[PDB]
Amino acid sequence: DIMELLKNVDPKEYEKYARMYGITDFRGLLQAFELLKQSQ
Repeated sequence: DIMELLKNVDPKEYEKYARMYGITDFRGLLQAFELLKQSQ
């Protein structure tokens, strides 16, 4: 669960997550952060 992991990651650290987990869809990560905001 990416979002669950992103709970421990800042919305400005989407690049860090991408580099660590090898994510090419950085926009999906940004959207995931927005989804977390909705769940918040």
